[PDB]
Amino acid sequence: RQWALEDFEIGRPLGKGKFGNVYLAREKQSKFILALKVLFKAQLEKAGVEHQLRREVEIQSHLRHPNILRLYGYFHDATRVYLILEYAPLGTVYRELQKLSKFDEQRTATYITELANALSYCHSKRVIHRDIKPENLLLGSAGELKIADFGWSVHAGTLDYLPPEMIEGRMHDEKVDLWSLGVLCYEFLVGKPPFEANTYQETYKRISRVEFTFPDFVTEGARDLISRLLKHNPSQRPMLREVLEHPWITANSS
Ligand SMILES: Cc1nn(C)cc1-c1nc2ncc(Cl)c(-c3cnn(Cc4cccc(C(=O)N(C)C)c4)c3)c2[nH]1
Repeated sequence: RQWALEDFEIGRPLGKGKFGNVYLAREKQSKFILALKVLFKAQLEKAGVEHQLRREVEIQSHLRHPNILRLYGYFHDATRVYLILEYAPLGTVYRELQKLSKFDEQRTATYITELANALSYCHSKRVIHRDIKPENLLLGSAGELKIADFGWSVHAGTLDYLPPEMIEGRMHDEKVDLWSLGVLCYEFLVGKPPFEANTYQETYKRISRVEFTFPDFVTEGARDLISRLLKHNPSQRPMLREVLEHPWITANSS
């Protein structure tokens, strides 16, 4: 059922990027609180990523999971294109990560579990999120994890979370999310991605050679899970099912 900008009351700016802007909004007749992401058609055409917005809508609208930010629908003004998303009251994991510096093993493995379930769901529907970052992770009213962005998501730039196979241009499958999950787990425990550098060029070879080191405070149980996930060879990477069954995850999930 088609919408309009006159059906909403726009509020606080939730986040701000170059693509567009995200605001808090409320539907006038139902008083429903939702996030209203605004996209401008002029840099949507200039970047020629009409596919992704079409794929973000097409994929995220039918995907339905407690750990996936729901897409309610969309519409477009004469000028810009407006997206109607679920509102996540407790904000991003990103800022939650820069305020706490790092996460403890319980909060970490809990996030990994919530992500695995959401990924085990997505994968069994032949969907690859590929772009798993903390900036795409939001928090629900109970503090649960919610995957948000699908603006690079398909069926089978910024490098820090991208696997060797993807950055070198090779054909990539649903195993690229297993790499991202490992990179994410690491960053949750340390506060910084395993392969971060000061240059795109250096980072590229950190990923390709798989060169990461553990600080001393990282437990052996975690070092094992991350090492299994960050294997250069996509076939050596565990299934999401054995990740859930991992001793460290099990002894430290909620
Ligand atoms: C933030 C925030 N604080 N509080 C109390 C609630 C929110 C919040 N609820 C949200 N619900 C849905 C969405 Cl799509 C968003 C949202 C908007 N931009 N973004 C992307 C983004 C990426 C990187 C940084 C930021 C940002 O502005 N901060 C402050 C972390 C944002 C996500 C949501 N953001």
